Amino acid sequence: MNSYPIVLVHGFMGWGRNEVLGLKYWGGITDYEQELSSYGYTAYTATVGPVSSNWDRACELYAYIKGGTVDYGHAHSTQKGHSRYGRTYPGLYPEWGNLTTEGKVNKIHLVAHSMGGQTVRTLVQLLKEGSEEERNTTPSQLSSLFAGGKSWVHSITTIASPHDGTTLADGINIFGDFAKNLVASLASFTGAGEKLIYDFKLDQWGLNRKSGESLTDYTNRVFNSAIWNSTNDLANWDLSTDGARVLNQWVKAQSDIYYFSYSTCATVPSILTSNELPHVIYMTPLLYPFGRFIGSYTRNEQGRVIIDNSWKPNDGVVNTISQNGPKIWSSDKIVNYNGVPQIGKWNSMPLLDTIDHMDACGIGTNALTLSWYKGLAEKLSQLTI
Ligand SMILES: [Zn+2]
Repeated sequence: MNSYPIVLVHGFMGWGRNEVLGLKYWGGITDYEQELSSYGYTAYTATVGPVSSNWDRACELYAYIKGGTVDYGHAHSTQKGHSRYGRTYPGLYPEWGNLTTEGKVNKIHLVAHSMGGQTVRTLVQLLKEGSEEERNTTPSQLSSLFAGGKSWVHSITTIASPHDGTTLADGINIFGDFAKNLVASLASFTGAGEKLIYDFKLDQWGLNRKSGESLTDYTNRVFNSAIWNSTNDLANWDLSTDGARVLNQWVKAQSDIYYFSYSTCATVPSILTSNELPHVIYMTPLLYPFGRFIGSYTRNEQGRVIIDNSWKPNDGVVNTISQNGPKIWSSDKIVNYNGVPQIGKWNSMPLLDTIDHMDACGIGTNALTLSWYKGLAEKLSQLTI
């Protein structure tokens, strides 16, 4: 069968287990990761920059899993204006990619939500073929990620992911409004207020919280920065229809990886339940204005992705049409899941209807259950070598 562990990868504005006390990104007030492990399905939780680029998140992901210090790359860092080196991690799974005594390879299943879907596609692209750019120009001490030849991932499951981007990020200004409100929403919903533990992890830009700085001031200083308009190396570019398109050109479906994609769609009500993330201004559900914005945004400009009525359905954060797999500037094959997993292609699962964006990772009035994720892990462990 299969005994590869599961590594969970949060999306846009996602947070790690040591942050936002009282609310797990994966499961809300249930710890899905630990429950899955208690059922015998080993699961780990990776943490990456809630608003960094996919390239940056992919590098953080490699280090977070394998172990070591984050290397954004010699070439990439310089071209974008980074710190080349990031944080250092013990590693969730140090033996990742090794061989057993019997010479089998230690692979993992990547399960990703939202932007994480893009991130892990990027990770496997770097695993398999590294970066020719980095291998050429690097003095010494190059990051192992960029070598290539590493087949360490067995499957990729993406949930509510913007494989063709989101019109939420095309609106530019509403991207920052969404970010600010999500933090504000978390602080209210947990009761943490200004003492909420949340970090944007932008130290490679020098944008780390100062001492004695309030969460609110820290948040505003981050998204009022000039960086957002000057670089194309942040989430706001990669989440757009324009940037995702670009990513799609060079991040391709690998041959030896099973791909599963789940799609979400919802109309968010205006009435607020105590069971969901609130909008701190409107006293509606958090996703209410964003769902309406996306559902009414169209665009017919030359040179950009044409955005028509088929783009209006969404889950409050991501257009539904964008989630079955990368289509735009992509050659990835997308297939309807028949019951037999087809390797090398995207197995597009039946639509998760009336599931909004936060529902999908376990938070909300229609949250995917612990039992649902148990079902997913079972499926992933039934995949043959
Ligand atoms: Zn970068």
